[PDB]
Amino acid sequence: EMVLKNVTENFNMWKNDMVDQMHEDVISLWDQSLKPCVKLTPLCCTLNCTNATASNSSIIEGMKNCSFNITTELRCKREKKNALFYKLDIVQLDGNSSQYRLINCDTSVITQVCPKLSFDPIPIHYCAPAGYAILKCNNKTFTGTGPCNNVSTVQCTHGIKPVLSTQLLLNGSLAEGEIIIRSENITKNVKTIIVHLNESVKIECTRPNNKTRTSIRIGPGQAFYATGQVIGDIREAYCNINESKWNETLQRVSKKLKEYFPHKNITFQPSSGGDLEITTHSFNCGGEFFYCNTSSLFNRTYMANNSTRTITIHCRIKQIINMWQEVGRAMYAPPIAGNITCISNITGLLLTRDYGKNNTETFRPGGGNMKDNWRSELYKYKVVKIEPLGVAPTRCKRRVV
Amino acid sequence: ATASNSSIIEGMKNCSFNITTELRCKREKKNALFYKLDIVQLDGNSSQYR
Amino acid sequence: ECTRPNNKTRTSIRIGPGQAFYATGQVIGDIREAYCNINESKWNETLQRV
Amino acid sequence: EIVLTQSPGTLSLSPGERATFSCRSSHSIRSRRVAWYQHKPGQAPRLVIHGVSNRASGISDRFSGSGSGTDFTLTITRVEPEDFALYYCQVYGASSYTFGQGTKLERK
Amino acid sequence: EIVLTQSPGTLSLSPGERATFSCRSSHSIRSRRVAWYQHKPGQAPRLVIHGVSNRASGISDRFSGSGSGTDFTLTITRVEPEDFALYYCQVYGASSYTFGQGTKLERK
Amino acid sequence: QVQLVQSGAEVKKPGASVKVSCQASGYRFSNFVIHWVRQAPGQRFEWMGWINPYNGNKEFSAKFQDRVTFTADTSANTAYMELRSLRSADTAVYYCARVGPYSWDDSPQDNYYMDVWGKGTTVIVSS
Amino acid sequence: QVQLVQSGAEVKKPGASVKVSCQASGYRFSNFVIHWVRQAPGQRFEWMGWINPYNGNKEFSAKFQDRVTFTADTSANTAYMELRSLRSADTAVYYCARVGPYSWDDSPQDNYYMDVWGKGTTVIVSS
Amino acid sequence: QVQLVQSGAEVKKPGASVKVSCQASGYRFSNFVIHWVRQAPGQRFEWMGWINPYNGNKEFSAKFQDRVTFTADTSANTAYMELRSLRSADTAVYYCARVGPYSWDDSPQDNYYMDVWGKGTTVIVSS
Repeated sequence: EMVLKNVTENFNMWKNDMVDQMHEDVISLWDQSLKPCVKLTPLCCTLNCTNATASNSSIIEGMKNCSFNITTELRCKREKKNALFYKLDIVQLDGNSSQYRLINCDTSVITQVCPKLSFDPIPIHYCAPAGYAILKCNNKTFTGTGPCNNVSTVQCTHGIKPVLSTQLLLNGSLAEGEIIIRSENITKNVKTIIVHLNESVKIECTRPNNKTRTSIRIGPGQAFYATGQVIGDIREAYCNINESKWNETLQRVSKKLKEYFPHKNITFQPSSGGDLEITTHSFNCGGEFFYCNTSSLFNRTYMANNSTRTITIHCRIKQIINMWQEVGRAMYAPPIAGNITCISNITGLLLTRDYGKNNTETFRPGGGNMKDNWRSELYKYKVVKIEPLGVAPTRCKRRVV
Repeated sequence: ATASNSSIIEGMKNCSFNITTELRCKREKKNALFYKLDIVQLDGNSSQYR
Repeated sequence: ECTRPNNKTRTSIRIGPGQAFYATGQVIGDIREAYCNINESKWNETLQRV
Repeated sequence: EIVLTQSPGTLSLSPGERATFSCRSSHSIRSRRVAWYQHKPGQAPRLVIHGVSNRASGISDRFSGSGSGTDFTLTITRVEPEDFALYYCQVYGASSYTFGQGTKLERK
Repeated sequence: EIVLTQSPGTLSLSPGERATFSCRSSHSIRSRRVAWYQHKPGQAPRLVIHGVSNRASGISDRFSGSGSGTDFTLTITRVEPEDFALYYCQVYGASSYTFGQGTKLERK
Repeated sequence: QVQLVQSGAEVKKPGASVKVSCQASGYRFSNFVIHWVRQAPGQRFEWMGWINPYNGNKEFSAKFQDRVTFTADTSANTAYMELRSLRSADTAVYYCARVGPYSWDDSPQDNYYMDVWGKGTTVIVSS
Repeated sequence: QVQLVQSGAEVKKPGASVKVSCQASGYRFSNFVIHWVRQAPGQRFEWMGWINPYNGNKEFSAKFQDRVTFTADTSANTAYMELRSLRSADTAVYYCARVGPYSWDDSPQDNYYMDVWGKGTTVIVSS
Repeated sequence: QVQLVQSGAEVKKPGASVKVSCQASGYRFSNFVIHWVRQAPGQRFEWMGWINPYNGNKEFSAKFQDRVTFTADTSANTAYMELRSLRSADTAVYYCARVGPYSWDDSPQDNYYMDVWGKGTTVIVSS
């Protein structure tokens, strides 16, 4: 880090160029690493199955146990292997009275990550190549666009964590000043609003069911890794948030939001509806990709003019993913043995506002365009080129000979 | 091939073929049509096209 | 100049996952083979010149 | 592809009478992926039931439905003058969309 | 997966007389990859025969085996006191391992 | 309230193409899949396909895939459809539609019933 | 003489893991594939898998693929095994083995009979 | 006129190879596929294969694919063949050939009939 006296500079984090290469690099690494792992195309053929029965239980309604014909060894033996999936990777109709199919496989190739590879994010720094530099805004209340009254430069940005998340910025950074709300500057109605807290609130999560693992061999040197028997007392996954701190958090973000919109009402609301990729708060931890009904956490409504009473949210989990919402491609995630516990720091929200109505705003979560995740943390930075050559007058001169 | 309003067309075969309709299963019949000069034939007790 | 006068409608067959074999379907219109047209007298001068 | 057949083609009722409708299907819909809808000419059509039993938002309690297998039903506890319109059954989802012919509900 | 059954469950013999054991398989072992073994409690178990007829290194000449197809055999020409122990048959090789229930050899 | 507003009525040439738009209000357009549905006079509705404005994923009835194309724009709050190679059978009323919200208790694609429609648009194939 | 020496006896928690070692002598450890074999009280010996220290290739019984893992080290003259998700049925004596030499006249995998064993190790499943 | 001229007669050792050439005239060599045909005394002609000098694509009777090889050169107006691992059954008269010209009405490979041949070459397998 080097701090610069008397420098005023323009940044435009909405148009800043190095988020494009952030997204392009982030997509490519999953693409590059995933390739050698074996594929699930042979299993996509349809299935026959029933209601599952957990140990010492007459029923599990949260489950479906599914029988499938699959090629084994190679092409000249094929067996009626069995496993169980979750309902979200399962659809039913067409063909016959008792048919069942995987959710994405018809439209897209499915791959499971190689089980030894870990999903967990790690800090990555980003450095300019030779002949360039990076600028910051040490300013602690920067809006995001316009000139910046205090600037420093650095070769490499601080470590950033490629956390996959919707509906909540978690395992991220914090603003040093008051809470900052950043939005498109053209019009009152905006594409997305980013609220970035100055104090983190803990989130814990767990999936108490003890999972055990079952394997099926498609390939000649590869294995599909399937989800098998269930063990333990059954519950859904769930997460825990401190209640009173959340009340103060929602009071504070409202208090800042009111400066923009000084009339009396703000209405927060649950998800906008639609498909699951937006309507549930999404993340991953341990080895599986959580989806949470956030609705209970954003039912509050305000008008103008501390380790107890814990709120809990039902949270429900999936194995096949439309990751980065890419056209026609999906990922599969293998199960992990036993229960998994989790902790993380919530840092902000990605919110969206509806078309205005009389004397009432309506704010709810939304957006979820994955570039907003990085735009919420890369707002400080920019990249610029050096031009090392310059010319001037003077009283000097060489000797001619 | 029986073209529209015509009992014949001398330039066209109409061509029926087996194909995997799902990703890797469910063989079924399907039909299209092709130009001759991608098509050949000799064999079988009854004829057979390729 | 050249033209293919017959009207062709398309038919699509799904082999694959996010994929599609593109097939030729029903023929439409008064049927003719494709043909091209050249100026005659200018061509006669062209062959005389070469 | 699944085919549906509705009966009766027309039911004539004055206000205050009970109405019951039926929609057949060529294939057994084990999944309850069913829906019933309403249509008047000159107006955008309107939802009634989805998932066999879950009533649409804002629709009166007079409408209700039931069914299983391949026989699916709709009924009205008492008809009122606004309901005079066409009513339609559907199977939907997973590339299996299809509709019936329709049944006319009209004044006796 | 193959299953093996040994007989007799117990053969009671004093030193000196002759012994014969049999091992019957649920399948037929064309390969001859058959192996018989010995076990005493409190000691590492021990090999006697592999490949139906190839005697193990260093084990006495009294042991000998034969068989083909499904019926596989081990015999002792004259038993001696150290022979009092359990004996098992095995099919092995090419992802097809399975043992027998064991035959007890003990003093009459 | 929820509404979908459509383009004006169309009478177009045989063998030509017809293009239709469907602009929405009352909700976030980028967050609900959209259907397209047609009805000939006195006939059934015939499903055409669906599009997801969030990601642009598509699925058609194979009967129409050679004939129909969709697209949508988040900044316009509008979905577009394209039907090529018109025939006299295409004379019909066309609709655009919306799905209901997915409750976390639901199973996949249970919400794909028609929650809301537009007023429809008349299309006639004539010279 | 040829001998295989094993770890001490184990009593471990239900649901936890048990890890065992098997150190060899009298021969070059890098040059013989190694078995792992279990016997419950009064039951069959049950085969588990094999490992090849010369190239690291492995193969397990599919019954145990999700539960067992092997590894070996040429510098230690020792082979390791690890069994996860321990259940009461695992109460058994465990063994490690060595195959005999391959004569050039032999057919493939004829030698995979156990030539030599260790003294065994007791494993009990208890709190 | 059209003619194909061949190498001299051959008598070659058992187990060795026999190589033959076929030089053409009266037509552009690069614009006609070339065949190879054999006849034993009193027996049928047996197909060997074909070659297209324009590209060098090859197709063999699978009976002979392990035994025969062709090649052609546009600068020599000549086609070569090589038959390896001679046996006594190979004693036969060998021919090269040319196909008829394609015409607009023909389906593919209607013209691969034998339009013109050469005078042939005698090959005998003897010590």
